[PDB]
Amino acid sequence: KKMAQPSGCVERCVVRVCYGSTVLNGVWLGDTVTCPRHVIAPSTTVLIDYDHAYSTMRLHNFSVSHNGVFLGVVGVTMHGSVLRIKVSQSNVHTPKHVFKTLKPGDSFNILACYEGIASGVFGVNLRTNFTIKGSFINGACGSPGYNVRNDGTVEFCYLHQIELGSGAHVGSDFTGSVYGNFDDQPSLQVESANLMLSDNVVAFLYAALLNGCRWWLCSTRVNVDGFNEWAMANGYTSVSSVECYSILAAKTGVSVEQLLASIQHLHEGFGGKNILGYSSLCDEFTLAEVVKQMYGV
Amino acid sequence: GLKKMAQPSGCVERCVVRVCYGSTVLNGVWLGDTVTCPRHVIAPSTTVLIDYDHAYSTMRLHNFSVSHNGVFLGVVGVTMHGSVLRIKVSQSNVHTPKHVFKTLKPGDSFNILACYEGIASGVFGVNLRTNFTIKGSFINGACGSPGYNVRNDGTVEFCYLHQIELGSGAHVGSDFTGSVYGNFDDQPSLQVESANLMLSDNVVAFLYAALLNGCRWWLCSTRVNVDGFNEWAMANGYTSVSSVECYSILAAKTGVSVEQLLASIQHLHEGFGGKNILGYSSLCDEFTLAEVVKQMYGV
Ligand SMILES: COc1cccc2[nH]c(C(=O)N[C@@H](CC(C)C)C(=O)N[C@@H](C[C@@H]3CCNC3=O)C(=O)COP(=O)(O)O)cc12
Ligand SMILES: COc1cccc2[nH]c(C(=O)N[C@@H](CC(C)C)C(=O)N[C@@H](C[C@@H]3CCNC3=O)C(=O)COP(=O)(O)O)cc12
Repeated sequence: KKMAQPSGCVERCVVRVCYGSTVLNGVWLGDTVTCPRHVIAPSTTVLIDYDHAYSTMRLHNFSVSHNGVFLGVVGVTMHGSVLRIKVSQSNVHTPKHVFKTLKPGDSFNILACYEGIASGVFGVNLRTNFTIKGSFINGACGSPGYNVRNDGTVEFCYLHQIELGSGAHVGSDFTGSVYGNFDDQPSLQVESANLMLSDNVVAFLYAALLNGCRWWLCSTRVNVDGFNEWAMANGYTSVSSVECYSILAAKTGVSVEQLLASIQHLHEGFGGKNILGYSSLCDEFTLAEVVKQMYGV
Repeated sequence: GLKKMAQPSGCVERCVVRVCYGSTVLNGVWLGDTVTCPRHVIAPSTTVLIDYDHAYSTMRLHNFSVSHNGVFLGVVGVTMHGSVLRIKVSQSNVHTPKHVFKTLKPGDSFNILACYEGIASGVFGVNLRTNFTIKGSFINGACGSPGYNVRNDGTVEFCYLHQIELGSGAHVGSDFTGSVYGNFDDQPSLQVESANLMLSDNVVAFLYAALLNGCRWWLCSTRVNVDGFNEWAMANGYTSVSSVECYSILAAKTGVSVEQLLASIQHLHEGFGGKNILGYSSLCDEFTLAEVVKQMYGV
């Protein structure tokens, strides 16, 4: 089961940012509100010149609010695709936090927001083309993505920015870099084709083994350099490392190399059969996710 | 694009507590000066059918331990109501949200806050199936994890407390009155659920989603009426369709009637024959109408 980590710590950090007639979400940490620079753009169909929109900017055009309650804007700086809006009071519900840049294969959580209010929470994976499969409509921009580490530290890593012509979603980190360097402009960009995250598929077959599902298991083995060479030719990523699968291979007796071979055979399809109710290989769950949901670690 | 989501969990996170009796531990929900929790926590360690009326009579308050975020609460009294206990504590939860208690019906969607030792670790949306079970993810210690919904007015509906995992892996809970959904027992025995029925109302919503995303290779021009479909749905593992007109918002945007979609379900019954609908290779009943219209239009 795909899960999101709980969002209360992040809910208190989501504000409403208004510039003229355009509204989106921002993230209030200390006395800074970070939001997509789309909010200062003019209503036009052309490509936006953001340097010019920044220069002709009026601080009194801003309206930043938390649950119907208005914060005073002190200043605004521009960093890549985001704005840093300094305000006259710090957020007293600021959680202990860091900023981290996601890597393809990472999982995290979206808190989907509209006019500064959370409406929904779900776990996503950052894909190898640096997009996610989320759900957003108009207004969602600035919805944050986060992870909660074991110590309680929240990692802020995503601010929603665009939905591509394909439907895949794209945002930036809090430095202002867009993931995959997509343009926060109204132009059709076509993302490159998604690879299966071989690490997640391996986690899922181990999950299959712990659930007593073994009809698919190959007796034979293929090693890492062999698998990765085959991966580059078949819409799959390289496998990370065998040692980091230790806790799942200990509990199962089945080495990673055995599942790599099983991925080559089952690549051709199942033949009407299931594997945990799925009819194709599952890209969806990482190893950490598999491990926390069967063992609580 | 349909993504199974949970409603925000923050207001529920402040009501979760650790409830301990002797050495046994589970979770509960603290509202006002009451903590509700499964009565299993006062069971004795004995592999036979628990005598809950006797274990209640031998119960001793000082054996209870109830804490929020490590901060312990004093128990003042305990009463048993079906399969849950109501524990009175000597201070009120200041973060008690406006709330009611609702019993779910088959087909209802709601949200689980998966909890262990009084700390939330995960949140997800679920649908109550026709066999009064849910497909969730829980390990030992999760008992008492709450199920909830948030109404448009901001009222949290508390509706579920996790009790048991059946041999098949499906999950059963109780509501806050103490009733177990499906009249399952909260005993370490072997009970077997009935076969699950595909939720026809959600398959209709799902097929509407597919049309609004431009996936319509499956679409039937044939119409079958509600009566005809309900009769067919019996013999093939689907529920009846409740109504038609609640989809009118979608019928208008696609030009397709509900009767075409029910003919399409009979036509799509076996499988898709290689093709897919929104990447799904068989019919999908995860999303309700309300989910589809909200995620796609914000209503
Ligand atoms: C020719 O043009 C295109 C061609 C092909 C693909 C394209 N894609 C985009 C795009 O995505 N454009 C951003 C605006 C840019 C300037 C950042 C946007 O629309 N973001 C939404 C979130 C979206 C709303 C629907 N689902 C979401 O995820 C906001 O939330 C904020 O914009 P608004 O709130 O509507 O003002 C334009 C475009
Ligand atoms: C032994 O005969 C059986 C035969 C076949 C299937 C069976 N299933 C159950 C059952 O489910 N038993 C309840 C206890 C009582 C109410 C009977 C239980 O195990 N609940 C777990 C959650 C469960 C645990 C794993 N996944 C979950 O969802 C907690 O909530 C924490 O319980 P503990 O921490 O271990 O005290 C007994 C049984």
